[PDB]
Amino acid sequence: QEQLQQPGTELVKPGASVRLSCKTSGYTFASYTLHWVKQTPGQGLDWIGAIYPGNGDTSYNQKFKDKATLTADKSSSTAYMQLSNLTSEDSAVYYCARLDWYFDLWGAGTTVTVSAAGSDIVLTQSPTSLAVSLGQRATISCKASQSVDYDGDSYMNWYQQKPGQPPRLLIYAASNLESGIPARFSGSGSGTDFTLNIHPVEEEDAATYYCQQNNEDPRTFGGGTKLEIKLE
Ligand SMILES: [Cl-]
Ligand SMILES: [Cl-]
Ligand SMILES: [Cl-]
Ligand SMILES: [Cl-]
Ligand SMILES: [Cl-]
Ligand SMILES: [Cl-]
Ligand code: NA
Ligand code: NA
Repeated sequence: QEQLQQPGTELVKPGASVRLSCKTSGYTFASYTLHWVKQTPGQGLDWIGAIYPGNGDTSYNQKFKDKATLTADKSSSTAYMQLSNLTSEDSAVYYCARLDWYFDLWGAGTTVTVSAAGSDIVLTQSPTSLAVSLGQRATISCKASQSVDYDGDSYMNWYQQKPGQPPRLLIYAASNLESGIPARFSGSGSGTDFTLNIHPVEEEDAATYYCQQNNEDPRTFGGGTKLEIKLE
């Protein structure tokens, strides 16, 4: 099967550099763009940049242009991201992924822990945490600072990350369930306003949910909503 394999942890000093690896298998490495994404508790997910492995071409979010360097090694089907001049603000989890919905694939992420004891579109999620009883409804809003529609399609997806598991696509283009996603999930919305609904909620639905837009560069994500089960 198709896999993106990333090391679990890197424990690193301020001021050093670290190289993160993403070993791919199961498909032709050279033919699909790979993207790197930073996750933190307060800021949700941040798109770092992308590489086309076939030729090594790269694109970077302006905010990461000095911090990250993406490379690819066709001989080992492995992509790498170097993070330079590490600071405490680099502590985070970093994922490699195929982000276009039709090819959705995520690595499990590398935690980078920097340790020393001593006009982008903004997406706002509401609420940012909620507890819902088994059998009841969860409803989560995502609102964009500008329209994410083109030609009557909404270039917005929802992602789910269950505890201990990689993120995965949940709904694409506002209202379409990804293959294998249960019927109790539904998405609505257009323009700047989108809503995820889950009913009836089951235990397996405890997760962090993120919206994402890909109408304009850079791709951006909401800060995440953590759904837990309200024990009765
Ligand atoms: Cl290849
Ligand atoms: Cl660039
Ligand atoms: Cl809120
Ligand atoms: Cl439109
Ligand atoms: Cl269901
Ligand atoms: Cl948010
Ligand atoms: Na390969
Ligand atoms: Na609100």
